[PDB]
Amino acid sequence: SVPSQKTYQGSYGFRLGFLHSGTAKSVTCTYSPALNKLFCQLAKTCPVQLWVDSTPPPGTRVRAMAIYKQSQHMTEVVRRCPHHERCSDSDGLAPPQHLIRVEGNLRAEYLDDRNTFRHSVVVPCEPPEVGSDCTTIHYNYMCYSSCMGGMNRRPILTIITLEDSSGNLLGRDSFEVRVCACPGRDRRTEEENLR
Ligand SMILES: [Zn+2]
Repeated sequence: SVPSQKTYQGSYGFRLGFLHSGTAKSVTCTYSPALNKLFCQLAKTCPVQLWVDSTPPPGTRVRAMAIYKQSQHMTEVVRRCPHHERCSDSDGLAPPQHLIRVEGNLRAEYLDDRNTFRHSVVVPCEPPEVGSDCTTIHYNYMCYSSCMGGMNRRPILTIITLEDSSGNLLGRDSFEVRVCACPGRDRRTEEENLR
């Protein structure tokens, strides 16, 4: 009924990494370590790094799924709102109902779970380019946290799972996400509230 969100590095020492983009009002995507929360604009590139201590087997994949953060909403499938699922902004691969898309990866697969009805996007786990120490996936969130009839101001978490070729768990990490008009200002505000 509810996907696990327990951090698990697993045998390969799997964990996420985020850039340090700052909080200028112009920033389009910014991550707060103190809040473990990514703030981003609608449909803008969200670079998420994948780090491992050892190389996982050929066929390993990386899946992203969103769930509501509040327990009383956790059984509800996170999906795009009645407006955005109908705006015909398809990239040719992602179903119009899916909140999370992967940018620039023709091998991305989108799943509508036949039992839970939850949405997810999965890609092959690739090694870093020569000269790099990690691999980066570029995600896009396709609705604002405030969209009526959809997330409707409810906070969500994105769960990233490292899986084997059968879909079995190898590792897991997660972070809260707020899709908003001014990520820099909102990150500053929430960090101040926390302080
Ligand atoms: Zn929307």
